[PDB]
Amino acid sequence: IVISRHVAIPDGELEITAIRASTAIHLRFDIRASSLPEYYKERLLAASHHLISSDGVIVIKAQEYRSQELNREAALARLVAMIKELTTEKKARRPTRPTRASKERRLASKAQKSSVKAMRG
Amino acid sequence: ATVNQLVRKPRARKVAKSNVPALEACPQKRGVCTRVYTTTPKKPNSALRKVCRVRLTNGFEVTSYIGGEGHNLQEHSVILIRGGRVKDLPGVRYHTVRGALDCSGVKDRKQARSKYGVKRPKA
RNA sequence: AGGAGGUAAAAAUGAA
RNA sequence: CGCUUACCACUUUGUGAUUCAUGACUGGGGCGAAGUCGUAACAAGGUAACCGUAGGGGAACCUGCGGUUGGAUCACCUCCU
RNA sequence: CGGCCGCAAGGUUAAAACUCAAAUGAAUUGACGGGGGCCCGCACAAGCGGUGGAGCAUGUGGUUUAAUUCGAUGCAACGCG
RNA sequence: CCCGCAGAAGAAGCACCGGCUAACUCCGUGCCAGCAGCCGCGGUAAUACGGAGGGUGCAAGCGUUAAUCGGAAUUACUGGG
RNA sequence: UAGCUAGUAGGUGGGGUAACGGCUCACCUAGGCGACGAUCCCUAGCUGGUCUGAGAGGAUGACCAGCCACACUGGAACUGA
Repeated sequence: IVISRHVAIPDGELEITAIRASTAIHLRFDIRASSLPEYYKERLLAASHHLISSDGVIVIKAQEYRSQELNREAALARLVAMIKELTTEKKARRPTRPTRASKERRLASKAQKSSVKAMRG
Repeated sequence: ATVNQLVRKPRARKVAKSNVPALEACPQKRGVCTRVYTTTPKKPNSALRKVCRVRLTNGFEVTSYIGGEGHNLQEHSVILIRGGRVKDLPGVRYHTVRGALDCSGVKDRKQARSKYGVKRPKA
């Protein structure tokens, strides 16, 4: 399988097409809806990135290297580092607003309300 | 007390620190405003107030609060900045002038329009 | 009334 | 008139002094929310706390030495002139 | 940061940026304490009989459906209305 | 400067109204949008948010921002610990 | 910012200018300045006054007036009262 961090990409979901421009020129593709856990295929389909196709088959070409071992390896480096580029939607945003701490601060608002009945004639 | 020491070393004077470090005595400054985003105020209150970072002509890069019900601010949009903090947002000490050069007035404002720079409808 | 020894056991949190 | 001498601005060089900007990376601090673990302090806070100092540890902090009180606690039971 | 001293750990003199509208002191009424004192109570002790182990009735939570109506839902709701 | 002609004809806005601080109701949105010099306001009866009407103040100016002194006996010589 | 200066402290003589003087030379003397702050670094035109303030003070020195300094940067001289 293609090694990634958590979804880990089960190989068989990669389209590596070898062409000439030598068989070393690979035009690698990757499917955007490959079982990726809900929000993952959400951030991999849509992108404000480069090398991103509108059909979710991301376009990368393996040139500049004559050795076929390296072309396969360099394309992998431009996938995991690329997947980090798409998992970084504003570095840390979901952004998850807690729902129970909100009732705590609202209680504190009423706590100040109870003490705001001071001084007056 | 010791007035003898007073003639050796005089009475001091505190540092007149200003709450608005925009520039020395400049009522307003021109900013090229970058990063128009939003944030949450501090603990006792809650909202998603619109804010924006800015860069003055002198070189300072501070934040500015965009008041009003809606805004026309975009990525660059050169604006004008005045003093005054909001107390709810931790880290902002500048109000943006609603109505100046690149900032339009708030939509449909009848009461209090000088502030928010809305033109009086003669029609 | 002065004065001498002496008798006590593990156990968090409620969210800044 | 021309020639020649000293003083000199500027320039070049070497050479340090000082300060302003800038710097991959890194340190500690403030602020914001309180999600992770823990629960140190306030009652004797469940091992009294704190100060100085050294060591140790994921964290509050723990331990040794000396000091201070900004510490609590003298309740009952067998006994004698 | 710099100066000075120190073998070293550091010591001494000594800022600002930034951020908050509070921090703090004594004392007062209560509250609470794995603080103390006096006193009470099927609180426990000394004893009797039950639940939870079985079947069934009833109520609630949950679940399925077109409905499985609403409220109550630590003690002080759950054969309650 | 003075006189005459002449139709009231050509000429009023701006901030604020919870308290500090003179001055109120209603509608809409419901810790959302937003308000704010200080404390704070808002979870479907908001006098504080937006609108409407009325009102308070000043007035061809009215408000925000910036700066100075005073209030500040918060550098106290006058006048502190 | 703790020591600073070596025509630098002074004397004699020559020279020099409208005029006194290390203003400038030769020789000799070894002093001068400094904690009531010398030197160093930073900031700044000064005053009459302006504004505030009960006053003492504090901020400030644009406009009117007086003084000083500069004329693109720096150096020198001439002409001339």
